[PDB]
Amino acid sequence: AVTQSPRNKVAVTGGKVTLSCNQTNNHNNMYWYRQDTGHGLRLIHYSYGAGSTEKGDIPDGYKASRPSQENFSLILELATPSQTSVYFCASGDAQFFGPGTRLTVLEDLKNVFPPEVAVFEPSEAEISHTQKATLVCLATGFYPDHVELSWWVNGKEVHSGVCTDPQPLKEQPALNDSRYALSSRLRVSATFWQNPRNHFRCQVQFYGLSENDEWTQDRAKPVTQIVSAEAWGRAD
Amino acid sequence: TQVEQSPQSLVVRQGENSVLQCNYSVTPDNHLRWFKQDTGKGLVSLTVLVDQKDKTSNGRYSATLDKDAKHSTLHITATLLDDTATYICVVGDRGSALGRLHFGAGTQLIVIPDIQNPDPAVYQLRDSKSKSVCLFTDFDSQTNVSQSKDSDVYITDKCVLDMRSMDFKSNSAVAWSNKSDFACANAFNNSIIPEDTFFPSPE
Amino acid sequence: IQKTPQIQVYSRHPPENGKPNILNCYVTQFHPPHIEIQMLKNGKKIPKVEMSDMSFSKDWSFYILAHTEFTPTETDTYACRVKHASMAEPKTVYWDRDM
Amino acid sequence: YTFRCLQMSSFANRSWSRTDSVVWLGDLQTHRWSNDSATISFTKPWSQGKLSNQQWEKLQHMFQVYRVSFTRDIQELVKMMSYPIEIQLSAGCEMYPGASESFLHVAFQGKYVVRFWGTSWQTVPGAPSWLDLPIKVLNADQGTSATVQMLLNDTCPLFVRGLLEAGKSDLEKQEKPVAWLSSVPSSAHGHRQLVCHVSGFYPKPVWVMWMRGDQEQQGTHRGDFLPNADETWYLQATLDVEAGEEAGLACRVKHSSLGGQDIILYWGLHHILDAQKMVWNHRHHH
Ligand SMILES: CCCCCCCCCCCCCCCCCCCCCCCCCC(=O)N[C@@H](CO[C@H]1O[C@H](CO)[C@H](O)[C@H](O)[C@H]1O)[C@H](O)[C@H](O)CCCCCCCCCCCCCC
Ligand SMILES: *[C@@H]1O[C@H](CO)[C@@H](O[C@@H]2O[C@H](CO)[C@@H](O)[C@H](O)[C@H]2NC(C)=O)[C@H](O)[C@H]1NC(C)=O
Ligand SMILES: *[C@@H]1O[C@H](CO)[C@@H](O)[C@H](O)[C@H]1NC(C)=O
Ligand SMILES: *[C@@H]1O[C@H](CO)[C@@H](O)[C@H](O)[C@H]1NC(C)=O
Repeated sequence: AVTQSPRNKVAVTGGKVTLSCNQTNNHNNMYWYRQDTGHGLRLIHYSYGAGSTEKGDIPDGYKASRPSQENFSLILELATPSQTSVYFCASGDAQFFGPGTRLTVLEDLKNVFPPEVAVFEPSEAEISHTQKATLVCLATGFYPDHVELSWWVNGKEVHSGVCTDPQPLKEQPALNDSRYALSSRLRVSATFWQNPRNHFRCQVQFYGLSENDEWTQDRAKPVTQIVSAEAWGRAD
Repeated sequence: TQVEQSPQSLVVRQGENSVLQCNYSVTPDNHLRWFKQDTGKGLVSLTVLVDQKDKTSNGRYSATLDKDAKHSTLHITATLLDDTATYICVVGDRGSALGRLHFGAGTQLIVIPDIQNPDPAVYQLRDSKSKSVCLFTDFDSQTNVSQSKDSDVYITDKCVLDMRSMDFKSNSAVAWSNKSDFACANAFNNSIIPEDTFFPSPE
Repeated sequence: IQKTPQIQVYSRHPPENGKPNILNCYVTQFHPPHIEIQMLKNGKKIPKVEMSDMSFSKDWSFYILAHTEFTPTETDTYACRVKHASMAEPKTVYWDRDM
Repeated sequence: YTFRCLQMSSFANRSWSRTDSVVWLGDLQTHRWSNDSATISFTKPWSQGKLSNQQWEKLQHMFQVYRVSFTRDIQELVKMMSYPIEIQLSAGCEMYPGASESFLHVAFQGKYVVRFWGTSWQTVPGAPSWLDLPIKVLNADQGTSATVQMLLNDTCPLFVRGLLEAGKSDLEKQEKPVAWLSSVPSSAHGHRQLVCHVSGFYPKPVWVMWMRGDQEQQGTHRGDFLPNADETWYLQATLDVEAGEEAGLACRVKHSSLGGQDIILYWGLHHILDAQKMVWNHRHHH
């Protein structure tokens, strides 16, 4: 029904950001909310059809546009930290909501970093005691917290026996620009892990800079990328 | 702030019933809608309530409306682990396209798994590439994990692990430290851990 | 459409020179309903003028009633002065008891 | 007896608007409700009819929400149908000796465009086609439709019937007409237009004619019924005669408040004397 692009985005203060909504429902009314903790959805801009656009309750900083029945973009001419949020567009006559877009605006791109990923091998003591073996994944030193983490077994993504924290955690809670870390667990049977033929791979998708982002700094460009760590089974 | 939701966060044993409150002062109040929000995804409608004293049912979902008291409750019968989401109350001020929707900040419902046999233990794990972590695991969800009161030491939150292959479930939390002299034995001694907890010697 | 007002001035009782009376100014058939009505004795405004609430007829056009307490003479003049969007200059209609 | 609630709503731009209304039973004003005001004001001591302090409060609040609601709706309808805007709304019921019938007519920039008929809004024949969509939007509201129907079908007739027994007195009051004569130049060379002023009568029905003893004059013209501030009426009947043919004419006024005793004003003692008390310098004469 309702599609949104992009799903993750990272901006600088003063940059341009377009957020795209699309609907095949053929409704007339399209809306743009933003979600922040302790708030409930808040209307920025809304629309009654092609070529029409309207101010919501909080439209400051945002121009919208409705080229056609189908598409409703929210445009951020001069991005600002305040505009870090999750945005939802909805269609309908009441409503049907898109899967959301997560945007960060940062003072400076200087502190953006990809994650470092590491797999930790199941403890011997755990194998003897429980007949089960837990690998543990660890994504570290990344900024900002836009990461998706998956577990891959023998070249196919698993869901059974997988765990990932609800939240990343600050590597330095006191500092405001702190880097983040996210853990994840995969537990399987000892005998499954004891098989050397089996392959295990932890995959973290990180969202950073894109094609047309100026990077003058020395280190490698922290583009939107995938970082992986991996392990094989063992009889010991 | 016309739509307020209660309680803020709820926690239920997997199998039990949960109750969610909604109080609004929106005028007029044409209808009230309950939405579910799966963390990471968008809102999805569960039910709408229209009449002055309405009561609906969507299978396991059941809701009630009282305009005279400006109040609605959502009940969940036989909660599942799937139900761990945010539940959002929205009130509509007209019966047509011209209306404004009024959103509650939501209720965060955490559905804890039941574990009839725990195996409290803390294991040391070593990195496949040439550094270690501490895994606290198989405790019951009557234990909470405190976050490190130490500068260089990191501790995560409770996470629920479902091996649907055997219908076996367990809770776990990872701690690690940049510091060298970091024993796993004293890693979660920021939390209250069970008397049975298995601390294997690494030496 | 923007309908132009019609003004009507008439007394409540038979006019008797030197006897207390009330002067009615009935304004009708105008659009839009925003209007300004003053009543004048010898070309100057009157301190106390009572207005009725506004209404409209079955033909949708607005009417209103302005009245003031006055005593007529052989020499004294009385008029009703209306400002409204359909007129470039304010209209003035003098009282003519003979009408 | 026709009972009408009359609503005047003005929309100057996006942010400025006001709405004012008044209520008429017959030709008597029963209520007024100004934008400046929170509540509906009575203009008669019996304007509540036979409803109780509770019943009226509920009906009032019902209206109080409406007025706020109607306001935002129209502003939104305008954003949909891409100022200044005037809306006029007339609603009530005409009471028959039974039995009755209802109406809710809406006018836009002075023209009659929409009615509430049956269970919904509809555009009146010959209406503009842009209104189709706003009506489609407005008809999707079951809640308004329900409350509007009760208002028209049950609530309005049951209220008015309350007024007709409560205002038994003020409706059936009688006020005697008072007449006087005068004349003005005709538009025709050497003719005279004669005026018979009739004032301060209630109820409205009245019979004024120029007579020549037997034969009532066929050139007698009846003017418009003009209102007085004190809920009485004013009428003049005029007659054009060639100058010097005024002699022998008489104005005759028949009204229910007198009984059988008419006012017969003759052109010429009584007359002469009253014409002396209304002399003036004739500036300005039209
Ligand atoms: C009406 C006859 C009865 C009279 C008897 C009582 C006599 C007492 C005298 C007191 C003086 C009264 C003052 C005179 C007022 C004029 C009377 C006109 C009557 C108007 C009908 C009132 C509608 C009542 C319903 C209402 O308030 N609707 C509200 C609230 O509705 C919301 O809340 C409700 C509950 O509170 C429901 O939940 C609802 O679903 C939700 O949407 C709703 O918002 C309505 O849409 C408002 C508009 C209604 C009039 C439409 C006008 C025609 C359209 C114009 C088209 C041109 C536009 C193009 C540019
Ligand atoms: C109020 O009276 C009207 C008119 O009798 C009813 O509304 C509809 O009337 C039209 C004809 O104008 C019919 O075609 C519809 O089928 C009627 N509606 C219904 C629901 O049958 C209306 O029902 C009355 N409202 C109430 C609640 O008494
Ligand atoms: C709206 O219009 C009126 C003119 O009747 C004016 O007094 C008011 O200031 C206007 N407001 C805006 C938006 O300019
Ligand atoms: C009319 O009344 C409303 C309050 O009911 C108010 O907000 C609005 O400003 C008023 N318009 C004016 C000033 O005439």
